[PDB]
Amino acid sequence: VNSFSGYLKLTDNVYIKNADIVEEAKKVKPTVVVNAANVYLKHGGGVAGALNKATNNAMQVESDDYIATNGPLKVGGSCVLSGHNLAKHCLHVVGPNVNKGEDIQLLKSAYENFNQHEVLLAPLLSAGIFGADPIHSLRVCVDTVRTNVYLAVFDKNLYDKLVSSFL
Ligand SMILES: O=C(O)C[C@H](NC(=O)c1ncnc2[nH]ccc12)c1ccncc1
Repeated sequence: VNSFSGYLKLTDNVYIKNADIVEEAKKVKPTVVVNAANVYLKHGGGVAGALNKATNNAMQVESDDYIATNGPLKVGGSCVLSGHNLAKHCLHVVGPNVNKGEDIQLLKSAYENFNQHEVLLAPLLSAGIFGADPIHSLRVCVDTVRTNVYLAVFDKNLYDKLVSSFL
């Protein structure tokens, strides 16, 4: 049993809700919130910009120290950092940016990072400003993630479309 409320169960392990991930995180305080990161951990917009804003920029300060020490992430890769006031941990995951020419096959690799955590609150990877097809992202999620994932879809129109077209 956990504190996630109002989700539709899609499969044994995937749950979906029309919600702002920032508001879900503040309410639930999950063990792991997933950030839709870029390789530089520059949290400017979308999920990342909004999460960072909700930490009063502490996420960005921590991230800049991480990059100064370790260099950029790989597309399809991840790192675990603090969840600040939003979660115990933040799993920063880099999905491919279709607007950067990045290989959509890396979306599966990106979702594989979720399997290192028993339960996660997450956005739809590579959706929104990353330019990928969100219907495809949900399918890859369902076919890749085996741990328990609670997906927060911001746009109600998209949520309704993802549910109604789900096989
Ligand atoms: O979930 C979607 O609808 C895709 C994408 N989502 C996000 O950017 C997104 N998803 C979940 N919590 C969020 N909080 C702030 C942004 C954010 C989108 C948000 C709006 N307008 C267009 C796309």
